Amino acid sequence: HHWGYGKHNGPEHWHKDFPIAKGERQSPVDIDTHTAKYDPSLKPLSVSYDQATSLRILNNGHAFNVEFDDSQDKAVLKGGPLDGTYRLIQFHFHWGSLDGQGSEHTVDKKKYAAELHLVHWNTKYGDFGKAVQQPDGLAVLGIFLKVGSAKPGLQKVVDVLDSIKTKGKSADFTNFDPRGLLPESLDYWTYPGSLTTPPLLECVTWIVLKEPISVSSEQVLKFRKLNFNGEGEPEELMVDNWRPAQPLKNRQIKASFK
Ligand SMILES: [Zn+2]
Repeated sequence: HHWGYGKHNGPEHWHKDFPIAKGERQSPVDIDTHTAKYDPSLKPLSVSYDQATSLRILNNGHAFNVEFDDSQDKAVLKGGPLDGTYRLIQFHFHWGSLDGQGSEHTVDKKKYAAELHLVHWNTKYGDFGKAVQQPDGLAVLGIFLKVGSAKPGLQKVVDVLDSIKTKGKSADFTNFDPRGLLPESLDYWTYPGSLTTPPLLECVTWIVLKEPISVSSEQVLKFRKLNFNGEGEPEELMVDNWRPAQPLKNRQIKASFK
């Protein structure tokens, strides 16, 4: 049946429906900090999120997405390794059943409890659907979560999750400010990669921040109460919705910092 994260439809099966799964620039990857190359020509990231307009939160059956109005340049990413302007369309998380796993990227094989993806699309292609067909169509900002102190800016998200427990449920979610999810430093690693869920298209410039944010055990536990299934179907807890690291092959990871 349809792809997911279970024993019979999980990531090791995806290649049968999506051959790209075995492509040359698949994500995630392990970040080896000692062979990443410092690139002095990388510019600082420019995050302009002050005009962001969140609309809705949705359980799509494999994560929950917070969606933004992307019909104007209100929340944009630029700079770093990017050419041009990338509009924020949604963010989502990947997380584990235990605090020792959950991130998709790893750093010297270390796994984090969760990983936040802020997904942006290159405005020169007009809409998200065109952008995913281009090698420079998407920019995804990846932020690691470790378990520690609570993150106050995350609690608005945590409190609404009971309203979208099952697949297909959505809820109005206005006036959410993503600036509250960013770490203090914007130092990053970057490499060319793919979406980490089907259709696994190789259209992403990955920008992975060095500094994790901390969240409390109580906040991550509420992620684990969501459901893969629809209402009225047997209950399958939404945990371990992460793809394992893929071969780096002919790629260089660059770092903005030494
Ligand atoms: Zn993701």
